[PDB]
Amino acid sequence: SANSDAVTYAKAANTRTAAETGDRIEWVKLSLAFLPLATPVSDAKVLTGRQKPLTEVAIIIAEIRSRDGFEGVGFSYSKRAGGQGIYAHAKEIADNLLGEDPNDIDKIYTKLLWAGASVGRSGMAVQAISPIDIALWDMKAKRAGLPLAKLLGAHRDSVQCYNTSGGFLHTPLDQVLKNVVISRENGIGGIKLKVGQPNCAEDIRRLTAVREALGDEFPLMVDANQQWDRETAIRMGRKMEQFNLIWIEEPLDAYDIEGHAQLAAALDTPIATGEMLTSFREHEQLILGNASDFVQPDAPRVGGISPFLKIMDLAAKHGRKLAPHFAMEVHLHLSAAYPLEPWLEHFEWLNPLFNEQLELRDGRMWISDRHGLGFTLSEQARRWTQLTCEFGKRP
Amino acid sequence: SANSDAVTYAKAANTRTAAETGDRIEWVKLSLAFLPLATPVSDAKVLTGRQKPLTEVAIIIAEIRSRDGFEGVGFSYSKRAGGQGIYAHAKEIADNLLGEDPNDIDKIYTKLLWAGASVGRSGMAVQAISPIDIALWDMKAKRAGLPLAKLLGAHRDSVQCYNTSGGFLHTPLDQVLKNVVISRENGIGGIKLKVGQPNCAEDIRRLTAVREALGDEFPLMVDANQQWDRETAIRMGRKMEQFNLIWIEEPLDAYDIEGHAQLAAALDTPIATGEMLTSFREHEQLILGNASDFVQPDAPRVGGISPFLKIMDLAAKHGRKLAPHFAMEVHLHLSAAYPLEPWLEHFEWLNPLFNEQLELRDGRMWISDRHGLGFTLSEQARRWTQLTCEFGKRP
Repeated sequence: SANSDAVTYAKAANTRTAAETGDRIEWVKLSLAFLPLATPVSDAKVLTGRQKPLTEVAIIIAEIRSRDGFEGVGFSYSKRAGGQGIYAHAKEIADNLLGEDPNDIDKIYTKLLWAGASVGRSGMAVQAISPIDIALWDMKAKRAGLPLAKLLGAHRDSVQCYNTSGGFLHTPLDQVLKNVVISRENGIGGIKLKVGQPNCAEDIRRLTAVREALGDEFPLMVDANQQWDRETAIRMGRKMEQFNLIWIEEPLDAYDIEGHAQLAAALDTPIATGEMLTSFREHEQLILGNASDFVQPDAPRVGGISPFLKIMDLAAKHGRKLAPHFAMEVHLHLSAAYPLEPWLEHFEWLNPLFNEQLELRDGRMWISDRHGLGFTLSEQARRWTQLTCEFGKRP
Repeated sequence: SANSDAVTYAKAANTRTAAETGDRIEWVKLSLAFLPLATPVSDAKVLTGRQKPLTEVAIIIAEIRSRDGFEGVGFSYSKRAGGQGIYAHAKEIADNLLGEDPNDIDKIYTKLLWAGASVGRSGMAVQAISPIDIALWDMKAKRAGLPLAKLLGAHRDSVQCYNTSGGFLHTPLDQVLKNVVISRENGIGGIKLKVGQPNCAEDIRRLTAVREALGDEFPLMVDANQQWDRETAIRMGRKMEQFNLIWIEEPLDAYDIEGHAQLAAALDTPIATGEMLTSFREHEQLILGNASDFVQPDAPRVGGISPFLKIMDLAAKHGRKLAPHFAMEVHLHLSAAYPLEPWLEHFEWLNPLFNEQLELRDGRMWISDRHGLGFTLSEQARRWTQLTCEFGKRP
């Protein structure tokens, strides 16, 4: 019998608890590095005069080590102003990590938010937590002897990949076409072209050329980087319907929810947006407002893997496709865990920071057997480091 | 430089993929056992004539072993009719697990749903997946060398616990009071009394006697098991506001969303419900309808840990508290991972199925250092097994 007329309580033998035997964070190192871009980069934001060409990328790295011998690495970044502040805040809150069980990621994330309650739950402050949150996930996956995608649970072992770095607006059409050949010969699965410049006719000229060279079937997409007004957006949308694009990205201001939704409802061509958003809450508003067919979160920008998972789940509930922005080294794993077929964005920019390179084969990027994020920091990453700080003591 | 005027693609050194190196399921064992209750149990569902007293609990167990030596165990259950069907379906779909990478839990879940697409995505069929899903989570945690709560990430090392076993309607008042003493003496943190019998006067009587014995501060809660109509629910609710109860559980039919929502908005006392729901979708309708202050999902009943997690995330997003039903062996880990302070329900019924027992101290149940669920099947569980089947070959 499993019960009686009264109530009985069992006596435990193994009096040992999870609290007293869990691992502990003992050391943390933060770094602010700058990735130089020899060829200044310009998208529509530059051509409209909203910004200056991009000449470097700030990279904020977090390295964490536990008492029991585990280590995690993660990073966030900034294109243009923002890296100094991300590093500075991370440095001001990092010591809160010491003595914490590294497996209680959300508990730690919350503690970090309270430690910096004055500066919000979105924006730069969460981007300062991103490197740490990502490093903790990297550590847990390694602890389990699994690539991050497998710790989370994968739906696919490789992801469709398209290139963005060879289609910027500072690049002459003849060179853009040369890049398409190089990219395709290397097994790329799609091409994205930057548009949204004042001269609309030119963008059409460039787009028609690319589609012409690629052929009717090869996946092709465009990105306006918020540079069109509503009138121009719909107009260009109608005109582009003919190219059979996988999507039209950021046709309007990143916070113009009704404008995006209106555009997505009027065109059969999918609408994509989200890279500029900096929190789950911001993405939620776009999603509830039916802003786009493709949701494009950026783990470093939204606060790390933890909030990115919540964003993915919400998008999935709304039947939206996922096309994460930049940081393929991290997004490869997240997109592999997405229920619906996703897209991965390629830039060769961060390659020098790591000793390993991802495998691009037949249009898809494959998940290697390496653990966690599957990357180790290179000598160059250290050479490009401008500021660093440490807490605790190396075990 | 990290870029150039054209586009460049690196070359991967390592060529092994997560696909080719991942672990593989090679053996599965399902069991149908019956846990006897020498003392017939009856709540308001029996006193109103809806059901017959409970005399046993069906337990469907799943054991999975991987090629690389990992092992996982999980289970689901049925109180009254339902166990023969859960086991029968689990037996008819289990073979699909062979050759699958055990880490891709959602991927496997989806395959199991397609294998039984004819029988739905809610109800008995997902309860047949439950043992398997739970075993896979048990395995993944063990693979990381962590208790499940730690794999998920915990917000607490122990959970407030209340007893239900000693507050049933077939128990005379004096015996209920004796159980309160026994329970409180064993370190219980709360007491729940079953109410909802035809005689509303006898329920108030018992409730007043229990509050009197416990004192004004001890956590006290009640459960009507859906036996009141809206008229009675509000009247009893007004009358019970004086007892300062932690919550009023299942005052109405489990699917009466507006009815619950109406009671929750009208009363200051929290309203709780959800134990009878059998899927994320069902819980979602109640949550979107603002049905209760406390959400009470049951992992075995909703399809396992995977759907229970999505339910938790939704409830948390809506600012609700969590109080899982039954199966403390599994819910201890899930509630530990909940962001808001939850409650754990205690029954001794399942104690004999496992070799290990949980530690109850100072009103809370503690998470042990044991990995995964932290339980191993006892010899008694084998003695109580009536049916069993196996697939594959033990590694």
